[PDB]
Amino acid sequence: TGGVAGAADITQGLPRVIELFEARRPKAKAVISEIDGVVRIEETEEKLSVFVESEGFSKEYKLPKEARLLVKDGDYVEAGQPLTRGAIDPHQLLEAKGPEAVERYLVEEIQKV
Ligand SMILES: [Mg+2]
Ligand SMILES: [Mg+2]
Ligand SMILES: [Mg+2]
Ligand SMILES: [Mg+2]
Ligand SMILES: [Mg+2]
Ligand SMILES: [Mg+2]
Ligand SMILES: [Mg+2]
Ligand SMILES: [Mg+2]
Ligand SMILES: [Mg+2]
Repeated sequence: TGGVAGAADITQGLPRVIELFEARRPKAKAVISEIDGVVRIEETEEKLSVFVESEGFSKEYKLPKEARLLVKDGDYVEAGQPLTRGAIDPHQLLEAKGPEAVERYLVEEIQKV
C-alpha cells in the first residue's frame, strides 16, 4: 500500500490484509521498543532520538524527520510497544514482546480492516 511521496503513513483495505497474513515490512514502519523501560528525547536539528532505559540499560532509537512520535519524555514503554506511529513488523514484535504478542497483534490488526 501507499505510494512513495512525502509522508504516506498507513495501509488500508485488502492491501493491508495482504501485508498482515504475509508477514511484511510495512511501508511506514514503527520502531518498537526492544526494551521495557523509561523514555528520553533529544533536540538537535537533523535526527530525533528516543531512548528507553531501565536501572539496567538504555537503548538508542533513530527516529528520522517523518516519524511522528507517540511517546513522551517520561513514561514506561513495554517491550514491543509502539515508539513510532503507524505499522509494526510482526517479526520484530515476535522477537520483542513474544509470539503471543505477534499472534494477538496479527488477529486484531486484521479485524481492524
Ligand atoms: Mg507530503
Ligand atoms: Mg495514511
Ligand atoms: Mg487511506
Ligand atoms: Mg529504583
Ligand atoms: Mg540503530
Ligand atoms: Mg503525554
Ligand atoms: Mg501520564
Ligand atoms: Mg512470556
Ligand atoms: Mg490489543
